[PDB]
Amino acid sequence: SDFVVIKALEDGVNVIGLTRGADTRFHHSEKLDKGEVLIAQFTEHTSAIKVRGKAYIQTRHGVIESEGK
Amino acid sequence: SDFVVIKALEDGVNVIGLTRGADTRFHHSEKLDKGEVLIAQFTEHTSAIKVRGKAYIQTRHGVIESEG
Amino acid sequence: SDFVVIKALEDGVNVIGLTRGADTRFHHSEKLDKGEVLIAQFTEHTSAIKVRGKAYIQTRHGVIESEGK
Amino acid sequence: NSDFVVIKALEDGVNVIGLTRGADTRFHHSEKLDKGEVLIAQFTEHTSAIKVRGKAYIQTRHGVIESEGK
Amino acid sequence: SDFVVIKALEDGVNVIGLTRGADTRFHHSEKLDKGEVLIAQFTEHTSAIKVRGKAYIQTRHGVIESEGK
Amino acid sequence: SDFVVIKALEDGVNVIGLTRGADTRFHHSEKLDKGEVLIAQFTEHTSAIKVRGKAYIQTRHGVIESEGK
Amino acid sequence: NSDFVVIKALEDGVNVIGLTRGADTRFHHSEKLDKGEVLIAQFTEHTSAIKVRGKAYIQTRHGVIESEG
Amino acid sequence: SDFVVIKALEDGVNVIGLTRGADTRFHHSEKLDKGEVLIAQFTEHTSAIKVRGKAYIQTRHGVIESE
Amino acid sequence: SDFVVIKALEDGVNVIGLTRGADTRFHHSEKLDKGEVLIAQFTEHTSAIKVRGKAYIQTRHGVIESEG
Amino acid sequence: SDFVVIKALEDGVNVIGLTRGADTRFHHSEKLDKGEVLIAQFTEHTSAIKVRGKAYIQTRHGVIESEGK
Amino acid sequence: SDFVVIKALEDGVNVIGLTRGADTRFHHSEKLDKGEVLIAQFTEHTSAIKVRGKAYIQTRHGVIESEGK
Ligand SMILES: N[C@@H](Cc1c[nH]c2ccccc12)C(=O)O
Ligand SMILES: N[C@@H](Cc1c[nH]c2ccccc12)C(=O)O
Ligand SMILES: N[C@@H](Cc1c[nH]c2ccccc12)C(=O)O
Ligand SMILES: N[C@@H](Cc1c[nH]c2ccccc12)C(=O)O
Ligand SMILES: N[C@@H](Cc1c[nH]c2ccccc12)C(=O)O
Ligand SMILES: N[C@@H](Cc1c[nH]c2ccccc12)C(=O)O
Ligand SMILES: N[C@@H](Cc1c[nH]c2ccccc12)C(=O)O
Ligand SMILES: N[C@@H](Cc1c[nH]c2ccccc12)C(=O)O
Ligand SMILES: N[C@@H](Cc1c[nH]c2ccccc12)C(=O)O
Ligand SMILES: N[C@@H](Cc1c[nH]c2ccccc12)C(=O)O
Ligand SMILES: N[C@@H](Cc1c[nH]c2ccccc12)C(=O)O
Ligand SMILES: N[C@@H](Cc1c[nH]c2ccccc12)C(=O)O
Repeated sequence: SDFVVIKALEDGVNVIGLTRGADTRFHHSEKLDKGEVLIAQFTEHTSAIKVRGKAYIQTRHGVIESEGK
Repeated sequence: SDFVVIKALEDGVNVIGLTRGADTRFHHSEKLDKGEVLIAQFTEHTSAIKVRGKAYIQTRHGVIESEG
Repeated sequence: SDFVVIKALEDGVNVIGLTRGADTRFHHSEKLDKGEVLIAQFTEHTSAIKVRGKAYIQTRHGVIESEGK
Repeated sequence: NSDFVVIKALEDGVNVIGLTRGADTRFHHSEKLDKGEVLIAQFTEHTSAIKVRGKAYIQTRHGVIESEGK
Repeated sequence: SDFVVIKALEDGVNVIGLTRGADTRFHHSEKLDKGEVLIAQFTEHTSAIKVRGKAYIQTRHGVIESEGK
Repeated sequence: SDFVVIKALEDGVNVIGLTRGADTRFHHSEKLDKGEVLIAQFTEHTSAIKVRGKAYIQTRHGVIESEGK
Repeated sequence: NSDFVVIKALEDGVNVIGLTRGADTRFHHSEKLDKGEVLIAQFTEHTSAIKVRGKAYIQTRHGVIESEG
Repeated sequence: SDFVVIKALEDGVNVIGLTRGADTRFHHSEKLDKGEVLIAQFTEHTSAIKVRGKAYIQTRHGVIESE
Repeated sequence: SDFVVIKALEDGVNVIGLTRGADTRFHHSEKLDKGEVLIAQFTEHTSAIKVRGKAYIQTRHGVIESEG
Repeated sequence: SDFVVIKALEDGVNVIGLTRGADTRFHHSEKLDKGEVLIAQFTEHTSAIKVRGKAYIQTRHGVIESEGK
Repeated sequence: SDFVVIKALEDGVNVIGLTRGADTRFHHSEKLDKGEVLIAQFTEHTSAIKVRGKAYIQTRHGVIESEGK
């Protein structure tokens, strides 16, 4: 299954997993401090990921940067 | 399944999931504020995605921008 | 399954689903206003899509533009 | 899933015709397009060949081709 | 399955379906007039396709042109 | 399944299908006259194809040309 | 046949953390790398996201990324 | 399944099919005269192909010529 | 399944297999002397590989070098 | 499965098939004379192939040449 | 499965198969003299291959060369 790379460019970046299925809510929030890298798959439980905070993001479609709050 | 990357370029962008199946209605609207990124798949429940508001969007077919 | 990206270049664009199966009819018309984007799959229920109105469209085969009357 | 064709009508009354899959061949559906309208259509359980009549711009996995009307 | 694109470059082009199976014969002859485009798959019933008449043909292997007479 | 494109460069080109299975014999010869095009698959019944006569041939491995005597 | 990440520690004490697959998300394992060591780790039935903490050079299918201490 | 293209550059080229399985023998030899093309798959019955005689051959790996 | 190529650039390189499953520990350490090459898959038993010592490594993602 | 192309550059080249399974022995040696070409698959019975003698070899990984004793 | 090409650049090269499974031991050592080429798969019985001696090696990842003691 696909995965997303997220590198925190500041402290407190929040990588939020949203529930697969008929209902949509977050099920997990993973906090990243500056410089930490999370490599996360889509899964049986996670069908959408949201990033809040300043982060450098790689996906199969190229690079994208989130900008915090 | 494929996924779409949506970066909100203003506050209040809405990423709306349309229901898979014989009926078509909005089942969920994810609101993004300026700068937030959402990476969303097509799924058993979502067969079409609508973006309303200013956003930078990446799919397998390239980049496209919605305008509010 | 494949998908189409449609960006409305004017108000009142219609993205119309045609029914899969021995019967062919419109089962849904999604109305888009200027600047809105719709990313739509082929599915069990939809085996052809028709765009009416001015829109920028991306498929696996590249870009194409529909023009309104 | 299956391949699809993009058809952009370059004049009014373009006619996209779906031919029956199976041992017999006849049209089962005719979808008329006005100028500027786009139809994106798959091959399916019911449609194993597609004919285009009228002036249109067509994209497939093999590239671009243009039909020209009678 | 794969498919062939055939554009008739004169009237009365024949796109002919040969039967899949232990026996080989024509099961259908589609007649195309000048300018008409046919996009045709290999199928359960059709394992070979013959083009007679002047036509521009695209397959996965590139372009080829039939010539009538 | 793969397919071969064959364009007859003279009259009476023969595209011959050889039987899939423990035995190897000709099961069908398709005659092409100059300018006709045959697009033929490998199948449940056909596991090798022989061309005799002058013809332009395209496969996944590129172009080749048969020559008659 | 899953995807994998390559992690080369650029300083002592780098942590490569596996997060559990499923409805529950927690760290299940932390592999400590010292400077110069390389770990090549797959996504698995038990690991659906990987966090890197500490200075490291990382390779995925999406290209290179660096974690910062 | 993959296939090989063989164009005979002289008369009497032999394309030979070797048996798949625990045993290896020739089950079929197809004779090609000059200019004839044979496009042949690997199969349930044929797991190796031998070309004897001068021929132009194309595979997924490129061109090669027998002598 | 993917595989890694490891060429020992000094004696005593260790290519270590980590156990697939809920639990994680090293189950094997293959020792390589200078100039030897090991080509190793991921497998039912091995879901992560650690290289310790100076080595030239090739994967589907390109080259990387471990250092002593 | 994949296959290897072997062209003998001298007489008496040997293409040897090693047995798939817990045991490893030669089960078949195909002798090639100069100029002959053998296109051989990996199979249920053959999991490794050894070439002895001067030959030009093509695989999916490129060209290699074996050199006679 | 993937395979490795090994060309011995000196006499006495050893291509060693390591056992697939919870235990890891050498099950077979194929000895190659100078110029011989071995093309070997990963298999049900072999999940890791070791090359000892001077040899030119091709894999899907490119060329690598082993150097003898
Ligand atoms: N629960 C929703 C989550 C989701 C995925 N993609 C989306 C796109 C838009 C809105 C919601 C979603 C689903 O699995 O379908
Ligand atoms: N319920 C529809 C939603 C949809 C997907 N793609 C479409 C294209 C046009 C109209 C509606 C749709 C379906 O699953 O088929
Ligand atoms: N109901 C038709 C719809 C359709 C798909 N592609 C077409 C092409 C031409 C005409 C109709 C169609 C079917 O599923 O086959
Ligand atoms: N009924 C025919 C339609 C068709 C598909 N491709 C063709 C090519 C030639 C002629 C007819 C066909 C079939 O399903 O086989
Ligand atoms: N009935 C034959 C038709 C055919 C397909 N490919 C061919 C090549 C040569 C001759 C005939 C054929 C078959 O299905 O096998
Ligand atoms: N009956 C043979 C036909 C064949 C296919 N490829 C070949 C190569 C050589 C000789 C014969 C063949 C088979 O199905 O296996
Ligand atoms: N337990 C979560 C772990 C996870 C994977 N990707 C994520 C993205 C965001 C948050 C959590 C996750 C799951 O398997 O789905
Ligand atoms: N009967 C042998 C034929 C064979 C295929 N590839 C080979 C390579 C070497 C020697 C023999 C073979 C097999 O199916 O395995
Ligand atoms: N036992 C773990 C080993 C592992 C694989 N990838 C990892 C990433 C991080 C930590 C541990 C691992 C597993 O199979 O899931
Ligand atoms: N019988 C061994 C043959 C083999 C394949 N690849 C190898 C690599 C090294 C040594 C032996 C082999 C196997 O099937 O596993
Ligand atoms: N018996 C081990 C062999 C192995 C494959 N890859 C490895 C990497 C490291 C150590 C051992 C291995 C296995 O099948 O898993
Ligand atoms: N010999 C090893 C690995 C092993 C072999 N057979 C096993 C069966 C089950 C668990 C582990 C093993 C050990 O005892 O750990």
